Amino acid sequence: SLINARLIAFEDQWVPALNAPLKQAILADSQDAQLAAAMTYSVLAGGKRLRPLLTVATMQSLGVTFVPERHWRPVMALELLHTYSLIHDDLPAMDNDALRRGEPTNHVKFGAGMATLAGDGLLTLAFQWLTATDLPATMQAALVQALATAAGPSGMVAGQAKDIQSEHVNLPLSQLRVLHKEKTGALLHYAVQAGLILGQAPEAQWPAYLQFADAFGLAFQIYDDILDVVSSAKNTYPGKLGLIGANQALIDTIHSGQAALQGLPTSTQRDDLAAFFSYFDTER
Amino acid sequence: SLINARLIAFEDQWVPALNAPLKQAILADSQDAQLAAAMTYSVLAGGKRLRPLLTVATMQSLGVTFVPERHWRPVMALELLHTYSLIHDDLPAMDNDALRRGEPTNHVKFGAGMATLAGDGLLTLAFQWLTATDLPATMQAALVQALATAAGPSGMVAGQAKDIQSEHVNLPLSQLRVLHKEKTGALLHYAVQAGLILGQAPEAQWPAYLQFADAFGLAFQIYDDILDVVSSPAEAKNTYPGKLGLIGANQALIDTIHSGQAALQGLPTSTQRDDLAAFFSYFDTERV
Amino acid sequence: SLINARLIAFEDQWVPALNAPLKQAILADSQDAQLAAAMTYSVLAGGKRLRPLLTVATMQSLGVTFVPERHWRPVMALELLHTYSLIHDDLPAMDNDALRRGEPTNHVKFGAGMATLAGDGLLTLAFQWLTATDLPATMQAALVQALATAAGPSGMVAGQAKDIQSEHVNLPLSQLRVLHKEKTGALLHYAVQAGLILGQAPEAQWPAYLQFADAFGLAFQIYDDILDVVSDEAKNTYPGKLGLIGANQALIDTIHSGQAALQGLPTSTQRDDLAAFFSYFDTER
Amino acid sequence: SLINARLIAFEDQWVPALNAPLKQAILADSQDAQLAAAMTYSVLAGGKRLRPLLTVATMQSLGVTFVPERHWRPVMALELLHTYSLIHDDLPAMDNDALRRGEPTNHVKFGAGMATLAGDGLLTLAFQWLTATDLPATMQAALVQALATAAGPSGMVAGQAKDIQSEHVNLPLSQLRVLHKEKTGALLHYAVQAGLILGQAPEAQWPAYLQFADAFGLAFQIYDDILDVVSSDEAKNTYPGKLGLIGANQALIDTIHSGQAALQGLPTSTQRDDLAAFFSYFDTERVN
Repeated sequence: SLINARLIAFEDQWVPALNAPLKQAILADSQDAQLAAAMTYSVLAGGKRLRPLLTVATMQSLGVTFVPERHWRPVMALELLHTYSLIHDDLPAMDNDALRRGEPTNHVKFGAGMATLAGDGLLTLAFQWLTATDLPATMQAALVQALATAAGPSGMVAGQAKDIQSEHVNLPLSQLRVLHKEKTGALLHYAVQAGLILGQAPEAQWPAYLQFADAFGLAFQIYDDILDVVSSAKNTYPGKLGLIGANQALIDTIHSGQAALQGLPTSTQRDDLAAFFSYFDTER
Repeated sequence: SLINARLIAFEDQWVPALNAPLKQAILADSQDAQLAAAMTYSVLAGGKRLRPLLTVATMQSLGVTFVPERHWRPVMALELLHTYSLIHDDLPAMDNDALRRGEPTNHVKFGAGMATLAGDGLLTLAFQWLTATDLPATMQAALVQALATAAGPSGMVAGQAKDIQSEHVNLPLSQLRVLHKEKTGALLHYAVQAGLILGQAPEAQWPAYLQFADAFGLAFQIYDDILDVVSSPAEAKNTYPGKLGLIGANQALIDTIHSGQAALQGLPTSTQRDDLAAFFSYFDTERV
Repeated sequence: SLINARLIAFEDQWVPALNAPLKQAILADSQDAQLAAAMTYSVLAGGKRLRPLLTVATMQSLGVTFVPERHWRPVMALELLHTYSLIHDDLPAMDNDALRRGEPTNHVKFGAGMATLAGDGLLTLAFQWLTATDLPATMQAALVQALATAAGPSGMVAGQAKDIQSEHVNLPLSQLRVLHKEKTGALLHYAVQAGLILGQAPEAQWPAYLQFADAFGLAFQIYDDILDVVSDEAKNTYPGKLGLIGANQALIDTIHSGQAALQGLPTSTQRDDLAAFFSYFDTER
Repeated sequence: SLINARLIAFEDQWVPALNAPLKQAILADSQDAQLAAAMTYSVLAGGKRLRPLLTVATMQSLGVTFVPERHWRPVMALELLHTYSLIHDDLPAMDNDALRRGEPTNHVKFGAGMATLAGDGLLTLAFQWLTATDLPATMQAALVQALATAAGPSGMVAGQAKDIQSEHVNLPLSQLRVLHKEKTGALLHYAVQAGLILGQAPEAQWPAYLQFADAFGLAFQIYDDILDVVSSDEAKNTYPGKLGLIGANQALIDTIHSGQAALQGLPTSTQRDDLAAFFSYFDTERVN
């Protein structure tokens, strides 16, 4: 309740702040009207911004103030890349979804060709945004290297590739873990890592922050699997463990993430990031 | 063919050297066998490597030696990205091509889903490669900013978007110029720009090199347009011959080549700059 | 999972056999055609028969085989009563639902007047069915007393009354627990108790079976709450009071208490028979 | 006709004795305060208690003494059930009556939701009360079977269903008889039958007592119809609506005599004279 209140208050302040410059920035950085419209359509489709929120919360836990002119573009680059991944997932060549959050998918509204390009434009634009501001070049290059590693053919795209190939194969849990670590864990790992980079986290604290990020990313996926199964499915936690076992796995993972945060030296740090586990106390 | 002795020697030295590490590098940087197979299929499909060759020629022309462990990944990032653009161009959602250079396109071999992912993987890996070696961080960030600007929604992707929207439209030449400058011009501009970054070109030399690069990118497209009309494989309304006629298209090519050579003549003469100038000999102005 | 397969097999064998005589029996016991049609419509509306299945499982775990001529009407009396509750719940005067199971509710098809009467008819018929066969009268009277107590103004109806009174109120969890024990717990407690009566359970074993029944009924409600929330109303639910994580922790803890209760039974066959019912929560629905 | 002094004496003894424990018993057996308030309001609305009076009169006519701790709950279960039927009858879904005895109905007072539940509560509680005391289980089971058969979808509920179905239909008398026998006849039959069960009446006496019970149930309905017409659409579906007031009164007179004749099959006693006197509730000069 009180830890829940803290997260909801953080989202209430930051989500509108993060969203506000989006339409203007995407348009500024585009030279085709329709492409800008397609990219903006999907970015502004009411996402919770969990990933850049984790980055901001990490920065704040380290005592580093968010300066909009320096940090907004690099922090939101992650959200552009996350959006591109949804646009491509929905494509006729991929999941072939007509709706998402009860609203037409990008290719329904713009055609599959323009949708593919809108995803390509956002992926590319993410890297321009990482390197667009007055940040030390060391920080800029570290963010680029971390994001590309998370998002690329050893991370997110590898996860998506494994998902396509596993559509008709019941995977064992061990392989499903690797798939999830790539497909969804990597960007959540990066979201916290991006805060460590921008906030210049003391080296000794990196493992605790990243253990937390890994547990949170795992929890996120178990939770997503449970919601998907309950709302309506074999390559899912409930598919492998049953619904009770999947909830136990979610609870255990939450606890392991909370234990990781005890490794941090101050209670204010511990409390700052611990509030994110209350994300799983509500629904979507 | 007008390809001269300098260009062929440069190509003979560089193409095998640029190609040799590719398969192993893509495999090392991948965590899925099929994805890695799909990316590698399209990367190793006999591309002439024009863009990274230009970056190397630019570097040499600045007196800076190519060091594989420092420069190979960053120089070849551009080739990964160029490859992704061909993969996505060929998709059923885009140009729907079954063949490229008489061999099956990526989606034909791997399916449209895997092809889409292969392109996404290559585009992302290009940014990993730019930042993968022990170059100064200022230089790494400059490359990333330049490549993202050249390839994204103000550059290559904007060009492709305009291309989709122009399928059944007869564009005025003024508008075709903007489409070309985005679609093919931007990456060829970047190719030389990356050489200026890696070679730490003095600021006073940037205008001549980039005027050269812009003329080169334009000549590339006009020559491609001419080839589209004068040659048969192993509608054309939005091409230079479509707008100007074949003779007019060839005159535009010849003028553009000369403009590029004149730009380079603004820099001191050297054998390395002669090598860079010899890139114009790719364009046979006697086919028309 | 073998435990999951064991429950599914039980359901696959027993649900069609329990369902088969319903249409004819209700018609035989009615003297109005439209009433008979309204009552049968709701009873035949695809329920999983959880409550009579628990009665059958309980009685047979005690060594008493289900005999259709003796046991079918008294066992299915619980289902008629469960159906009445759904019908009245759906009424315009109550929740006002146009749909259930992706199908029109009784009042949409028959009108709110006939739907109210169909509920009244099913509640009354349940008591006729308890006493309609040749079971020993001691058993008949015990079933009646247990069912009336479970369903009445200290049981299910009291739970429904609390539910109406709590529409726009944030109940403390302690009051929600009472509401649940009444509205859904009591009939699930009865489902097992009816099995004890029909199965002539030794007195020493009543506490373990009824502790199981109480745990199962509580788990059932927490699970139903989770499903509802995941698929102002939401505040008076376990996820509303504890968060979704706390509600799932409570479901797991309650399952474990229920399994622990069963460990007090003297044979593995009894233990295993009833433990399979916790597999109900391992799947979605 | 005059009320018999026997009946006055009987009602004066028994009505307050039957009423006295009601409020405390309903409260004891409930676990929600408003529900308990809703049920008790309707039960204590001043009813004549005709049905449980008949049960007690039947019991005394068999030489069996009413003991409150053994008989009160089972006898009054019938009154609970009768009350539920009035509550549900007055509902918006049903007759939509806002008044009964010139004062608030349950739904007007508590809301249609809580009124519906108070009816459900009283119906269920009736079965708890039949089985709540130290009577032989054979006797308890027989009462439950008889009550549920009288009250359910072949009895009272079937009659209520036919009634709401007959709202704007001019029924023939032959069909009106069926509706009556279900809607009001069945509980009045059961009222005497419960006395036969509780009093362990020998089997040879059942026909005379149940013929009396059926005539009594019929006379009750004819008289209620007469009362409806003689003081202040639906008045169409009444005895005087079908037969006129004289014809209805002839039906009443003949039915009273039929019931008295039925009892005359049994040995004469003061207690049977008390039971027979129940017909003097019906004033055969009310039409005049």
